[PDB]
Order: sequence, then structure tokens, then C-alpha cells
Amino acid sequence: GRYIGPVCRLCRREGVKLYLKGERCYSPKCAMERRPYPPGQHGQKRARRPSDYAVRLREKQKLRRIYGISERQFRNLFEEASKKKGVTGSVFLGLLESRLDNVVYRLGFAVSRRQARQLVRHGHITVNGRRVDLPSYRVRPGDEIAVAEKSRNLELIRQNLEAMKGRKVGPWLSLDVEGMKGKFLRLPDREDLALPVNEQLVIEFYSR
Amino acid sequence: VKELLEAGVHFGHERKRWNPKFARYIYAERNGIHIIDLQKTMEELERTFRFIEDLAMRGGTILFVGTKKQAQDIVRMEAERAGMPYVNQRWLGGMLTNFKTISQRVHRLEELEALFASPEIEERPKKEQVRLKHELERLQKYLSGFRLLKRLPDAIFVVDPTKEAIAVREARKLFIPVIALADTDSDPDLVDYIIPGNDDAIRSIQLILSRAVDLIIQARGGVVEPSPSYA
Amino acid sequence: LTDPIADMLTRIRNATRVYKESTDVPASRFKEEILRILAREGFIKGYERVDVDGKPYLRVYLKYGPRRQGPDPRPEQVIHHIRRISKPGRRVYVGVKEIPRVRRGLGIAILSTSKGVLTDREARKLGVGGELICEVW
Amino acid sequence: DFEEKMILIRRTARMQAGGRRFRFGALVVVGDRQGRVGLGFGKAPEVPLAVQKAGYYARRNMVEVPLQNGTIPHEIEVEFGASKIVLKPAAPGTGVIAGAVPRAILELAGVTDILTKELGSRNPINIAYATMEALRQLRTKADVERLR
RNA sequence: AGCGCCGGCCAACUCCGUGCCAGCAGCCGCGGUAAUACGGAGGGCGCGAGCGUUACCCGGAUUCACUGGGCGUAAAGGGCGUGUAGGCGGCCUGGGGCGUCCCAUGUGAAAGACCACGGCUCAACCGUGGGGGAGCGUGGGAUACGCUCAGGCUAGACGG
RNA sequence: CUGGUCCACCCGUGACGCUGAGGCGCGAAAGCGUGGGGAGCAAACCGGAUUAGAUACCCGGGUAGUCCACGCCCUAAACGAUGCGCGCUAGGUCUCUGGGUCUCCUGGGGGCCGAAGCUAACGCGUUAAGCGCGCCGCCUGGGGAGUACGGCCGCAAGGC
Ligand code: SF4
Ligand SMILES: [Mg+2]
Ligand SMILES: [Mg+2]
Ligand SMILES: [Mg+2]
Ligand SMILES: [Mg+2]
Ligand SMILES: [Mg+2]
Ligand SMILES: [Mg+2]
Ligand SMILES: [Mg+2]
Ligand SMILES: [Mg+2]
Ligand SMILES: [Mg+2]
Ligand SMILES: [Mg+2]
Ligand SMILES: [Mg+2]
Ligand SMILES: [Mg+2]
Ligand SMILES: [Mg+2]
Ligand SMILES: [Mg+2]
Ligand SMILES: [Mg+2]
Ligand SMILES: [Mg+2]
Ligand SMILES: [Mg+2]
Ligand SMILES: [Mg+2]
Ligand SMILES: [Mg+2]
Ligand SMILES: [Mg+2]
Ligand SMILES: [Mg+2]
Ligand SMILES: [Mg+2]
Ligand SMILES: [Mg+2]
Ligand SMILES: [Mg+2]
Ligand SMILES: [Mg+2]
Ligand SMILES: [Mg+2]
Ligand SMILES: [Mg+2]
Ligand SMILES: [Mg+2]
Ligand SMILES: [Mg+2]
Ligand SMILES: [Mg+2]
Ligand SMILES: [Mg+2]
Ligand SMILES: [Mg+2]
Ligand SMILES: [Mg+2]
Ligand SMILES: [Mg+2]
Ligand SMILES: [Mg+2]
Ligand SMILES: [Mg+2]
Ligand SMILES: [Mg+2]
Ligand SMILES: [Mg+2]
Ligand SMILES: [Mg+2]
Ligand SMILES: [Mg+2]
Ligand SMILES: [Mg+2]
Ligand SMILES: [Mg+2]
Ligand SMILES: [Mg+2]
Ligand SMILES: [Mg+2]
Ligand SMILES: [Mg+2]
Ligand SMILES: [Mg+2]
Ligand SMILES: [Mg+2]
Ligand SMILES: [Mg+2]
Ligand SMILES: [Mg+2]
Ligand SMILES: [Mg+2]
Ligand SMILES: [Mg+2]
Ligand SMILES: [Mg+2]
Ligand SMILES: [Mg+2]
Ligand SMILES: [Mg+2]
Ligand SMILES: [Mg+2]
Ligand SMILES: [Mg+2]
Ligand SMILES: [Mg+2]
Ligand SMILES: [Mg+2]
Ligand SMILES: [Mg+2]
Ligand SMILES: [Mg+2]
Ligand SMILES: [Mg+2]
Ligand SMILES: [Mg+2]
Ligand SMILES: [Mg+2]
Ligand SMILES: [Mg+2]
Ligand SMILES: [Mg+2]
Ligand SMILES: [Mg+2]
Ligand SMILES: [Mg+2]
Ligand SMILES: [Mg+2]
Ligand SMILES: [Mg+2]
Ligand SMILES: [Mg+2]
Ligand SMILES: [Mg+2]
Ligand SMILES: [Mg+2]
Ligand SMILES: [Mg+2]
Ligand SMILES: [Mg+2]
Ligand SMILES: [Mg+2]
Ligand SMILES: [Mg+2]
Ligand SMILES: [Mg+2]
Ligand SMILES: [Mg+2]
Ligand SMILES: [Mg+2]
Ligand SMILES: [Mg+2]
Ligand SMILES: [Mg+2]
Ligand SMILES: [Mg+2]
Ligand SMILES: [Mg+2]
Ligand SMILES: [Mg+2]
Ligand SMILES: [Mg+2]
Ligand SMILES: [Mg+2]
Ligand SMILES: [Mg+2]
Ligand SMILES: [Mg+2]
Repeated sequence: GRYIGPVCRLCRREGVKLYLKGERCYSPKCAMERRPYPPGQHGQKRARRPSDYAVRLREKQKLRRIYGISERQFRNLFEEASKKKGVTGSVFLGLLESRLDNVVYRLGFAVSRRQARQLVRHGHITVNGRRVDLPSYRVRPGDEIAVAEKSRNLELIRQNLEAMKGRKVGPWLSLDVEGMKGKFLRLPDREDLALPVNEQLVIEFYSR
Repeated sequence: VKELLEAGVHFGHERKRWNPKFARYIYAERNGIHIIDLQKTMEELERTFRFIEDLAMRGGTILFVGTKKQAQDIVRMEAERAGMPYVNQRWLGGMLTNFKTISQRVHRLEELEALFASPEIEERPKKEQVRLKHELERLQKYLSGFRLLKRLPDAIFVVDPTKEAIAVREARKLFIPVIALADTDSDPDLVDYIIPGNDDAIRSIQLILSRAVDLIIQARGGVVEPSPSYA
Repeated sequence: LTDPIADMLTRIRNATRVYKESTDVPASRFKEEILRILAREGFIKGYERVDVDGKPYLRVYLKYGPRRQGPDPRPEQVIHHIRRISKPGRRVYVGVKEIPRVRRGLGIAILSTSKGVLTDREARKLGVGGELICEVW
Repeated sequence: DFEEKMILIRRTARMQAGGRRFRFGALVVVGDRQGRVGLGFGKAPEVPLAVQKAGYYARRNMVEVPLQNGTIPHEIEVEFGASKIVLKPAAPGTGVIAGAVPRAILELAGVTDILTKELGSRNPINIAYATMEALRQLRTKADVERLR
């Protein structure tokens, strides 16, 4: 399945802060705050010029590792976006963001997507009433993404939902806290989200 | 200022050693010699001098170029009248394209003006006095007219565009406009403002260049009557 | 002389390239039509039916751009590019739907249709195809 | 100031008694990403000098490319020696589809969506020159009717 | 939780062992006592219930080039004429309308493919609806070009 | 005895044209067959030198052959290593050979230098390797190999 391993080393390699844990990501116990250099024996040696290929690989891995998604599903989504009408970059990011485990995280149901996945998977989430335990479900405009009322009395979701009381949620989303439910308003612009990612470089990678 | 009996002095020359591009500026070949359509010479001077005058009263330099023996002195004469730079002797490659570097050699001339202006130590060895003198003399031969030029010219005036191919190419490479006296053996298209006439007889050179200066001097304040010339 | 049309296009190409005022091509009704288009689209100043040593010709008046600065002062051509498509060796015919767009519209395709010699624009308006004579830009 | 990209840096040799002696050459493109690009090939006895020298010529030799919504106005093909470059207008979602050499030059020129193809000799220098002289031959609807 | 890889192409570097041996290898190439190229280790890169290998097809190969190549010296002009078939053919006018162009029309099964919606918790998969096309049959139309039949011409060619 | 070709006149014919797979003819030298001829030269061959050796280079000899007729052979650095035809795109200069009105002009050849353009470069450039059209021949990495096999041709050699 998913990467399921050490996650700080990912940000370290990627040279940027990816927020893959939630809480510690903002603490001084964050690794990017302590050691902002690539993992392993050679982290502190001086980098030589990355090749063009090198550059585009990394930009793609960044985007990937953000969502904890397989290269397979990633590539499929990309391939969908390329043949899909309009502009590939936006559509790709849009489709990425429409993943259930992702929406569950963007709505603050969880601190990380990893946790969001386990939430979705363990059926603690529903879509328009119906239970959906598939992280890959494509949420469409007008969908109600709620906590399972049979799971609403869960510590973790509470502490997380407590943290969301008036906390802003992207323009494309709306959260009704206390009711433990949210809605998907429309598919997000590249503009409407500020990923540390030039998604053109991803296009260029898959055109090789 | 242009006159009309330039017929009295040149109407062209040279047997079929021509450049076909110069066809439109030829009347016929009578003596087995390409004779220039003097009406074309007139019409051209009208266009050409118009450029000269406008450039004069806006106060910008014209670099006069002549090196062939016949136009040698006659350009030092009339360009001095205008107080404008010339090159009379050897055209040094990169006088425009490598300007700042050649200009590094007037400073030497400049610094030799001052040092030999006395004394600042004549207590320099015997063998050196002779040397640096020979240097200044040398430098004087070539940079005499070019020294006035303290920054890239606004246009250049050439007596023979063929003979002075390099100069034409330098200025052109710098988008600096080119005005030229040119006879049948020159390439018209390379010249921005043409004087289609004999470039060999000193008489023609005299008429065209002196009268060119009369445009220059008249348009930047005051005028004057005749200028030194050999019969 | 196997292709009068290609000879004409070539007579022009050779002349423009050395900046002739005009050039003469042996005359024919079908050539006039092509020139008719060529002038009305501004590739040439125009033409006139003249006679050379007793023979009907077409004098084609060439047009260029302004003199240029720099090392090469020769002016840009108005006709950069002209070449035959359909040839005696291989006739090329398109239907209205297969008519090409020369240089994204910046150029023209000349075709002989059953409504006469037309540009690609014209042919498309009238809704007919024909033999693709040549392309100009 | 403009942006700089080094495309090519190569070491070349000359032979003498006692051995080869080297010299370096640098291809550098220069641009503002708004329609101005330049190309220079700089050579010198050490790399950084050559690179700088390449920068100089790149600014001296420039070209104005007539961008339109981030693409070029018309299809263009140009041969430089045995090297041939093919350039084709492309819509918004496309991207710059080109090899490293013509990409860099187009990219810094402010081209965002284009189709390209290298044909014939793919010598980086000759392909870079060819791309330039292709951009240099791009005209606009304006230019066209103005001429004619 | 595994598999491949970390000399360059090509993303990932160090220690030891070895010492033109053992071995690696897709191409270029690695190994002769300080090997990022062999063998292990640590570390790293890439994928993940898969990962790699062999085989084969298309691609990159405008490297059979219709789109889209060439032949002085790189591979490439027949040793040279003559001429059969064939391919190709000057200026003007008319008939026909063969090629060619246009319109109408029949045919182009279903599945698949593409756009949309919908059903299996999603997907794969599957259902429902939508849009075509060349090609050929038929009917009507156009005549510039090519063809054909007819009549003129002299600029090609031939003859005096 | 006989072919090609150029010019001037612009008199006749009226597109009668271009190319050309096959076919046919011609095709340097060497070689072959039958017969002549044989001075000089000269494969093979013999000898002398040279040289470490010298089945060579040099020297002294020397037979086919070299020559003629007829019949074969059909190759080549058979080269401009550049197919033929037509149209178009600066000129300068030497030359051969026609016609002018004889300065010079204009045809047709043969060279050289060069406009634009071409070219990887060298170079080409109105005798194109430039810009175009037509038709033919040909190339598709080096060796194996112009080999083998088959077929066709040849007296053979051996050719395609
Ligand atoms: S802590 Fe710092 S490093 Fe570890 S995941 Fe959160 S952001 Fe990346
Ligand atoms: Mg975040
Ligand atoms: Mg980059
Ligand atoms: Mg798209
Ligand atoms: Mg935001
Ligand atoms: Mg972020
Ligand atoms: Mg692809
Ligand atoms: Mg002169
Ligand atoms: Mg075609
Ligand atoms: Mg090249
Ligand atoms: Mg080429
Ligand atoms: Mg467009
Ligand atoms: Mg190649
Ligand atoms: Mg290569
Ligand atoms: Mg422009
Ligand atoms: Mg691998
Ligand atoms: Mg190494
Ligand atoms: Mg790879
Ligand atoms: Mg690497
Ligand atoms: Mg051992
Ligand atoms: Mg291995
Ligand atoms: Mg060692
Ligand atoms: Mg060791
Ligand atoms: Mg390896
Ligand atoms: Mg190893
Ligand atoms: Mg799977
Ligand atoms: Mg393949
Ligand atoms: Mg292919
Ligand atoms: Mg082809
Ligand atoms: Mg080839
Ligand atoms: Mg050929
Ligand atoms: Mg060869
Ligand atoms: Mg031949
Ligand atoms: Mg023939
Ligand atoms: Mg025939
Ligand atoms: Mg026929
Ligand atoms: Mg015809
Ligand atoms: Mg007819
Ligand atoms: Mg008719
Ligand atoms: Mg018909
Ligand atoms: Mg149909
Ligand atoms: Mg169907
Ligand atoms: Mg559904
Ligand atoms: Mg379709
Ligand atoms: Mg029909
Ligand atoms: Mg007839
Ligand atoms: Mg005739
Ligand atoms: Mg005759
Ligand atoms: Mg007659
Ligand atoms: Mg008659
Ligand atoms: Mg034959
Ligand atoms: Mg023979
Ligand atoms: Mg013989
Ligand atoms: Mg013999
Ligand atoms: Mg015998
Ligand atoms: Mg015999
Ligand atoms: Mg016998
Ligand atoms: Mg005998
Ligand atoms: Mg004898
Ligand atoms: Mg002997
Ligand atoms: Mg002996
Ligand atoms: Mg012995
Ligand atoms: Mg002997
Ligand atoms: Mg002997
Ligand atoms: Mg003898
Ligand atoms: Mg014998
Ligand atoms: Mg015998
Ligand atoms: Mg014998
Ligand atoms: Mg015989
Ligand atoms: Mg033969
Ligand atoms: Mg010879
Ligand atoms: Mg010949
Ligand atoms: Mg040959
Ligand atoms: Mg042939
Ligand atoms: Mg005579
Ligand atoms: Mg003569
Ligand atoms: Mg001649
Ligand atoms: Mg030459
Ligand atoms: Mg040239
Ligand atoms: Mg060519
Ligand atoms: Mg001519
Ligand atoms: Mg000539
Ligand atoms: Mg000839
Ligand atoms: Mg060639
Ligand atoms: Mg081979
Ligand atoms: Mg054989
Ligand atoms: Mg043989
Ligand atoms: Mg056999
Ligand atoms: Mg042969």
C-alpha cells in the first residue's frame, strides 16, 4: 500500500517543509527546523548542480509525497488530467484534492492525511449519509462529508474538531463544526491553493 | 549651396571595372568610360546634404575618412575647418568596433603631450628621449585626427567606400550612418547617403567635401568663404 | 517547359531574391488569375500584359520592405515563401474540409476550383475545394 | 536585469609539443521572460570567465519575440547547417515541449506553450543558433499586412 | 514487505575486501594494492504485493523519408548512345464532364473508442444517451485545373 | 565515302515534345580464336647488380603481345568520382569558332575569378553543386563480398 514509513526524511530530502504529521510540524521539534538538510551520511556535504531530470523528479516527488499517494494512482490521475479537457496542471491538482482522505484532512477531521486515511478506511467518515471507507473516492461538488454518528463520540475527532471551531477552511470548502459535518463547494484553482509546487515541472517530467 | 557645374569638375570615370549595383547611377559609357548621371548626383546631394545639415545643427560629430593618396590632405583640410575628426593615414581596424581600446592610445598621446611639455624630469636617460619622441611622432601620424573623437560618431563621411571597406563595415556594424562619395566601382547598397561621383580626381573631392563643410559650418553658427585648395 | 505555373512562381522567387523592380513571365489566362490573387492580396504591386519581341507576356511588379539598418541593409521580402504543391508528377486535390491554413492565416493557399482560382479563405467561404496550386507568404 | 541559463559548457583541446592545452566554451541564453532573449557563445581559458563572456554577447545579440498569450504567432521551421528546428503554436494547457537546448531559449523568451522538434543534426550549438534565427523570423498579423 | 538500482546516459556515496584475479556489462566502458563501475557493509535513490530479467511489437529511427531523406569528395549517376512500353508535356477557343470540387441521399451491425450522466461503498468493470467519419451505391449541381473530342496559333521541336 | 555541329535568313510544317524499365548498337587497355606481320619495346623467363636478403626497383638479354584483317571478350580512377531536358537568377577576364555596322556588339564552345544563393566543410556559382518542373538510374553502418548459390552470357579468361 502507501509509503507507511519514516516521514521527516521526506521533507529533508525535498528541501521544503511538507506538513505530514500535523502537530509536531509546527513545533521546534520539527526536523526541518533542526536539520534542514537531506537524510543519511551525506546530508551535510555540498550539493552539486541538480540535472534538469533531477529537478523535475523532485518537484514530482514533492507533490506525490504530500498526498501519501502511490506513484501508480498518481500517474493515473495525471493521465486522466492530461486527456481531460482544459489545462492539465489545474485539473491534476483538482483531482488530487478531490480524494476523500484528502478532503477529510482539509476539513480538519484529522491532523494529517495519514490519519485522515485511517479515518476514512475505518469507516468513521460518510459521504452524503452513506459510509465510504475508500480513500480514493472522488468527492464531487455538493457532497456532505460527515463524521459517522456512530463514531462521533471519538476522542480524536473531537479534539480535532474542537480545533476547528472558527478556523478558516479553503474557499472551496465549508465546515459546520459541532454538527461534525462539512461540504465540498467546488474544485480548487491552482491559485486557490498554495502548494510548494511548480506543477508545470510535473507536466514536463511525464512528457519525457 | 550645391551648385550645378560639377560637370566642370569630374562627371565620373573608370572603364568596365564597375559594380553592377551602380547601374542606376550611370548615364552611358562614352569614352569606354562609365559616366555618371549628374542629375542623379544632384538629386542625391539634395537628400544627402539634408542629412548632413540636420546633423550639424543638432551638434554631433562626423568622422571623415580618406586614405588614398589623392584625398589624403584634402580631408585633413576641410575636416579641420569643421573642427571635426578625420582619419587621413591608416585606418586602424576597430577604430569604431574596438573604440575604447584604440582610445586608450590617445591617452598615451595625451600623456606624451604633457610629459614632453617639459620638464617633469628630462633626467630620463638619453636613449629614452629619442624613443618617446619617435613614439609621439608616430602616434601623431595616425591619431592626429582621431583624437578629436572622444566618443562614437553620429555618422561617417567616406571618400572611397570600396577603398575604405573596413570603415564602412565597422560603422555599419554599429548602426552608425554612412555617407560617401562613390564612383562606379563602389557598392551603393552599403552606403546610406550617396554622392555618386568621381572619387579619384582631387578636384571632385575638393568640390564635394569643401562644399560639405560649408553645410556643416553654416548650420552650427556663422558662415565663411573660400577654403584652402591646390589647383 | 513542363510546368508553366511552377516556372512562374520560380521566375518570381528568383527575381525578388535579387530585388528586381519587375520580371517577365510568358503569359497565360490561368497565370493572370494567380497574379490577380497575388496582387489583390498584396504580394505584388500588380502586373500588365506586355509584349516581348512579339510575344505575349506578363510583367510582374515586385514589392519589398523598407531598407534596414545594420550590416545587411537588404529589405525583408513581402513574398518570403512561394512553392508549388500540385505538380505534373503528383496532382494534389483537397475537398473544402481539407483546405490548409498557411502560416496560421499569415499566408495564403491558392487553389483552382470549379468557381475559379481562389484563396483558402475564399474557397472556404464559397464552400468548395479544388486543386491546391501553391502557397505564398 | 535579465535571467541567465548556461546551456552548454565544453572543454576543447589543441595539440602542442609536450601535450594538449585546453580552452572552455559556454553557451548562455539570456532573457526577461517577457519577449526578449539573446544567445552568446563565450570561450576562455577557464570556465567562469567563458561563462561571463558568454553573458556579454548574449546581451549584445538579442531578439524580440512576438508572444501571444504565451505562444508564438505562426509555425516556423529553420535550418542552420544540418540542424533543423521545428516550432509550432500551442494552446494554454500545453507547456513547452522541447529538448533542453531549445527549451531554455524559448522558456527565457516568455514562451509558455509550444510544440517543437529537432531534426537533422542535433549539435547543441547549431540547434541553439537555429532556434534563435527562427524566433527572429516570427511575424505578426500586424507585420504581415504592414509589409503588404 | 519485498524487489531493483546508486560510474555517465540516469535519481541515488561512503568504508572495507579484492588487486587485469574474482567478477560487472544495455552502449561507452570498469578491474594491474586509496575501485563512487567487482564482492559485502552502512547509507541513499526508485517502485511496492510486487520488483526485476528474458522474448517479441510500435516508438524514439526524417535510419525506406506520402507527410518527411539523399547520391562531386561521406553509402549513392547507369561507361555512352539509340530507342519500346510507361511517366510527363506549349498558347487560344468550344463540346463533353473522365479525374477533381459541392449538395442531397442510402450504406457504414453490435461491442470497443471519444464526451455526458448513472449503477456496483470507489475503481476496474458495467448500464443509458449523444456526435461524427472516411469508403462505396444513387440522384442533382460546378467546369478553373488535369483528361478527352473538335478547331485555330507559333514562342518548343523539326524542315528549307 | 560518311556522321555530328554552329551561324546568318526568319522561308515551310504546326506541339510533330522531354525522358526512357526492357531491347538494340557502340564501348580504352589487357585478353581470346583463325590467318598474316614483327623494326622498336616488352609481361613471363634468363643473367648482372643492389641489398641482411631482393622471386623487385636499376642494368644486359628475352617470348607472348604491342601492328593488320575478320570474329570474340564488354571491363576500368569507362572521372567532371557530377544522368538527360527545359525555364529562371550580377558581373569581370582569357580563349576557340561563326554572323554584324568589325569601337564593339551578338550566337555556339572551351577555361579562370567571382553577384545572390548553396555547402558539413572543402568548394560550387549562366559549362551550378543556385532556384524550379519532368523522367530515368542509384544509396540505406563497416567487414564477410562483388563472394556463394541459381540463372543468363563467353572458346576461355571471366562478365552481368
Ligand atoms: S516535522 Fe518538520 S519534517 Fe517531520 S514532517 Fe512535519 S514538517 Fe516534515
Ligand atoms: Mg499544509
Ligand atoms: Mg530548469
Ligand atoms: Mg488538454
Ligand atoms: Mg488557502
Ligand atoms: Mg502546503
Ligand atoms: Mg510520450
Ligand atoms: Mg575609385
Ligand atoms: Mg506535396
Ligand atoms: Mg548543423
Ligand atoms: Mg541540408
Ligand atoms: Mg495560434
Ligand atoms: Mg543526423
Ligand atoms: Mg549524437
Ligand atoms: Mg517582430
Ligand atoms: Mg531499477
Ligand atoms: Mg570512478
Ligand atoms: Mg531512468
Ligand atoms: Mg546522479
Ligand atoms: Mg582473489
Ligand atoms: Mg550488479
Ligand atoms: Mg591503485
Ligand atoms: Mg581499497
Ligand atoms: Mg552501476
Ligand atoms: Mg559496489
Ligand atoms: Mg495494486
Ligand atoms: Mg524499435
Ligand atoms: Mg518511420
Ligand atoms: Mg520524399
Ligand atoms: Mg541521409
Ligand atoms: Mg540528381
Ligand atoms: Mg566512394
Ligand atoms: Mg557519367
Ligand atoms: Mg532519348
Ligand atoms: Mg512515347
Ligand atoms: Mg498524355
Ligand atoms: Mg496542359
Ligand atoms: Mg476542354
Ligand atoms: Mg469545356
Ligand atoms: Mg467529371
Ligand atoms: Mg456517406
Ligand atoms: Mg459502431
Ligand atoms: Mg456511481
Ligand atoms: Mg475522429
Ligand atoms: Mg455522385
Ligand atoms: Mg490541337
Ligand atoms: Mg522556333
Ligand atoms: Mg531550324
Ligand atoms: Mg516562317
Ligand atoms: Mg499556317
Ligand atoms: Mg537499356
Ligand atoms: Mg573493347
Ligand atoms: Mg588490344
Ligand atoms: Mg592483346
Ligand atoms: Mg593465344
Ligand atoms: Mg591475337
Ligand atoms: Mg588454341
Ligand atoms: Mg599469331
Ligand atoms: Mg622479333
Ligand atoms: Mg632476374
Ligand atoms: Mg644476387
Ligand atoms: Mg636468399
Ligand atoms: Mg633481376
Ligand atoms: Mg629489362
Ligand atoms: Mg631490350
Ligand atoms: Mg605466353
Ligand atoms: Mg598465342
Ligand atoms: Mg595465353
Ligand atoms: Mg579487332
Ligand atoms: Mg554495360
Ligand atoms: Mg581526364
Ligand atoms: Mg562530360
Ligand atoms: Mg562509377
Ligand atoms: Mg538516365
Ligand atoms: Mg568575325
Ligand atoms: Mg565572338
Ligand atoms: Mg562563354
Ligand atoms: Mg570558381
Ligand atoms: Mg557570397
Ligand atoms: Mg538542396
Ligand atoms: Mg542572366
Ligand atoms: Mg560568366
Ligand atoms: Mg556546356
Ligand atoms: Mg552537392
Ligand atoms: Mg555491409
Ligand atoms: Mg562474379
Ligand atoms: Mg570483377
Ligand atoms: Mg555460377
Ligand atoms: Mg557494373
